[PDB]
Amino acid sequence: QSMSVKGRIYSILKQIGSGGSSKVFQVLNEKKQIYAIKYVNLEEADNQTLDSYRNEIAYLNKLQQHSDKIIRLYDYEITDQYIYMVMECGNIDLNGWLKKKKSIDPWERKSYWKNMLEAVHTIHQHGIVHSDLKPANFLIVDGMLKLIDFGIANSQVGTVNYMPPEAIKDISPKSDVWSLGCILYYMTYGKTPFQQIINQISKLHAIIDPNHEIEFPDIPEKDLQDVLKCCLKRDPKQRISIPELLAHPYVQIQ
Ligand SMILES: COc1cc(OC2CCN(C)CC2)ccc1Nc1ncc2c(n1)n(C1CCCC1)c(=O)n2C
Repeated sequence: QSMSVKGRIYSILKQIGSGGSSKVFQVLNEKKQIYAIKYVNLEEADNQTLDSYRNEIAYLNKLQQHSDKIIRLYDYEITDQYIYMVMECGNIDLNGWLKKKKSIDPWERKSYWKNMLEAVHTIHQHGIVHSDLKPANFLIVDGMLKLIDFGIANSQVGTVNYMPPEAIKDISPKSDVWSLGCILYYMTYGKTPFQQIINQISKLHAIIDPNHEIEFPDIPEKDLQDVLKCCLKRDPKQRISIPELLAHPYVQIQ
């Protein structure tokens, strides 16, 4: 098993993940360094899908310099047939890590929250709203959480547990605040705010219904409780912004 990206030879070790036209592999370069290669098959992609892919690459290549909480893209090879992307290899995705770990450390949680705010803050600064944030979008690379994608290109497929109420009616940087809040709620209470509701139509109804009060059990971290209360406001106008979350005592205290 082997492959070439811009003349540089990579030895395939394992297949990290799979998609529709996409395949992610854990590779090794000529200098025995470990990387992640994303392979995209364009042999079925239409011109709208191709441009969504070119856009996502350009943005990932641009926001590279702006924040270290954005996944490294070292090199890429684009042909009509295929896209090969030499990226940084992570240990695990946040979703996989949270599915494994029974108890999550409060210091780990703060660190992870901080990292998510910086990554999402950086994308917003360039006019990008992910609009679909889930823990699968975040990758752990040495205790550091990194944002995998920006939601531009067409791994927790079809999840409504992190969906904002405004998205269900149909979207601003505030939409990402609701999704991030759901991720933090999961790291706090062990489940997403609407995980108890199995029926998807009933679940969607609950997110958009203000008469359905979101539960906020008492925890030693009062700062943490306020963040969740501030993020999970159904009216985006009544919801806290990313620059404000970065100045919140939970992120800055101590
Ligand atoms: C080998 O290291 C990993 C293991 C891992 O856990 C997998 C969970 C599922 N099983 C079947 C295999 C291990 C998830 C991500 C990584 N690292 C990683 N490092 C870099 C990645 C990247 N993933 N991904 C996808 C996220 C989920 C699947 C692939 C990427 O798109 N890049 C750029």
